[PDB]
Amino acid sequence: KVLISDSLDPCCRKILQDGGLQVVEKQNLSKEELIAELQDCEGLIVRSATKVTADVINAAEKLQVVGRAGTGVDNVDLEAATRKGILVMNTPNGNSLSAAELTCGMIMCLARQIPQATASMKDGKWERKKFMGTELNGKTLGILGLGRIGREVATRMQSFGMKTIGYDPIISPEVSASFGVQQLPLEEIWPLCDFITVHTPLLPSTTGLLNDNTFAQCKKGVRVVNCARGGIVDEGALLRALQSGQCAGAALDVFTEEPPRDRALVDHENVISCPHLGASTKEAQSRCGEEIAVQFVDM
Amino acid sequence: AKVLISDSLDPCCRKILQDGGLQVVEKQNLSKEELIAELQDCEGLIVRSATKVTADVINAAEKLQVVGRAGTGVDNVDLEAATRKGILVMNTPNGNSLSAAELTCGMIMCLARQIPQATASMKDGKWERKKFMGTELNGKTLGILGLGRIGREVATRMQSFGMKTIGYDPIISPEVSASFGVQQLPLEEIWPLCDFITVHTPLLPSTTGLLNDNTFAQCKKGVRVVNCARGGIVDEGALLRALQSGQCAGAALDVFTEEPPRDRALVDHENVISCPHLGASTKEAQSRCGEEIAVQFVDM
Ligand SMILES: NC(=O)c1ccc[n+]([C@@H]2O[C@H](COP(=O)([O-])OP(=O)(O)OC[C@H]3O[C@@H](n4cnc5c(N)ncnc54)[C@H](O)[C@@H]3O)[C@@H](O)[C@H]2O)c1
Ligand SMILES: NC(=O)c1ccc[n+]([C@@H]2O[C@H](COP(=O)([O-])OP(=O)(O)OC[C@H]3O[C@@H](n4cnc5c(N)ncnc54)[C@H](O)[C@@H]3O)[C@@H](O)[C@H]2O)c1
Repeated sequence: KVLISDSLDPCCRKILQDGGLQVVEKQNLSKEELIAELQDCEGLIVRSATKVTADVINAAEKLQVVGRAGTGVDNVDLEAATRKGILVMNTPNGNSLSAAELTCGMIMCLARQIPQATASMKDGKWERKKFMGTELNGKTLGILGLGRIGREVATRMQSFGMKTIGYDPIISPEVSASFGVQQLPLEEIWPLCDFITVHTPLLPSTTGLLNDNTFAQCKKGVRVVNCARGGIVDEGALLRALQSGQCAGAALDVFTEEPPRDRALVDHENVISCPHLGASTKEAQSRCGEEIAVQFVDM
Repeated sequence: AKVLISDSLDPCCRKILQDGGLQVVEKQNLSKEELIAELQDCEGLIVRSATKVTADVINAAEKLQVVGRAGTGVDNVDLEAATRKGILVMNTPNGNSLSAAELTCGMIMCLARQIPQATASMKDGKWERKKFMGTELNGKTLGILGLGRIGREVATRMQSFGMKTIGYDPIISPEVSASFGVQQLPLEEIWPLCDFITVHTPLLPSTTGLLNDNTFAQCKKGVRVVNCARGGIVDEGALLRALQSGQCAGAALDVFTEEPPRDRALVDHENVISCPHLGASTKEAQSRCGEEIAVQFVDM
């Protein structure tokens, strides 16, 4: 028995039922209502609106698995789940293309300053000289993290003629070569790159992966994209690089603190940003419905 | 041997001219008055967009034989007045194509994810997630009108995103277009299929208002439109009315029937993103156009 408590694609319920599970769909429930529905349930599927708090988890006696049809666990008390022996699942594949597409958009925006040009036009200005940009053809793109999103960015930007190099400690040079990315050690990467984009998880080993030492090994006027997680690019180092001109531009979808209380990066003229929109598409939201229902049916 | 450069060009342009054995004067920004005086002893003028080579100027410039534009088209040159006085006109139809294609693709992505709007919101100190829901390009259909230099480069880039690419061009066979992945159909069958449409034609009487009230009404509700070609191909009044009703969900404009535009309604619309005619505005394209036009002059 599974409860679906948020508004999901009807393609989730079907698969569950084909797997041999009983389903109940229903949203916008109160705490009390939610706990009552769960009384006979070993499975719950949410997206963002349903708040799977310690209080709900502790009152739901038969529950063994909670699925979120998104990335992260923002609306789930992961710790209370673990005290109770409940497994928490996510959908590591459903968001990949939306995030890769944003990344590529960010790259193009940094080459040509579209978002600053738009702001200028809307202020009534006509600023030709100011927004002289860069042609991507023949430029080198460094891709750090060559998993699901990394390789999708690579084949897209190869169609603009960009040379794609990268680094990933787990993906073989043979696998990367099949999507046209030549692997090298980090220290050989930095000096080659006109653009660098990051697609790694956030771990102790990736916290400040770009920092003051790595920025000094980059080409003068490098442009940087972070559509992964806040913290992979050290934010103080990035502002220093933007102040000196070592970094000519940055695009940020994510921040160490969200919303970010320090505004100096966001306010810089050469920085473009979004409020963590990498998974913010109808299509990504729906693939996630399928992805999580299918894991539950395998379970 | 004397040639004036009257607009701001890549410094490779004069260099080469000088290597050819010509004297050069770079004096961008000049009144009708100042320009005619500079030309008095010149047989060559190279412009970009700001200098207006009018019938007036041409008729006062006694010793001129050749005018070069470091761009496409001849928008700031009176070609009928040059030809009457027997003057040949030069332009650079190749140097800019990839920069224009790249901007076009940037514009498509910006419209799908509202990147310029989201940046403005962030810089206004807000965190507005809910509000910036977007569209994934994969599996969407892109209409491409004009399948020459730029149209075909746009096609191959956007095919890498999984967009289905359809289009129309009166000169390119359906066999040729199919070899770069574009399926040619009559215009009337294109309009209803498209999630995005982008134009890449010259401005001609047949392309003036190629999108208009009648064609917008045959489009899918919520179509998104890009004009990185010339102002006027998309009828501006028809566009604003399509944005107002929701028939068009979004537009991106790099060019205007008047530049800079005095009517601000399109530019001010929340679902419109725009630039000040930046399609050729990259160091590399300006360097190539500079070279392209100087080389023609040295050959003369
Ligand atoms: N912006 C958004 O809203 C959004 C949406 C989806 C995913 N993401 C994020 O984007 C990132 C990438 O996701 P993915 O699905 O491609 O992940 P993945 O797990 O498929 O691949 C990640 C890769 O990162 C590599 N990596 C780890 N440490 C590294 C290092 N030190 N140097 C180089 N590479 C290293 C791993 O070897 C792995 O191959 C994640 O942080 C994810 O949370 C963000
Ligand atoms: N900065 C900028 O924004 C920028 C820069 C360069 C060029 N441009 C413009 O973009 C446009 C295309 O440039 P190009 O080099 O790609 O031109 P091109 O000559 O290589 O191609 C133009 C194509 O449009 C086609 N065409 C003609 N009539 C048509 C119709 N009625 N419907 C559909 N297609 C039609 C022609 O058959 C031709 O193949 C031009 O208007 C050019 O001036 C803009």
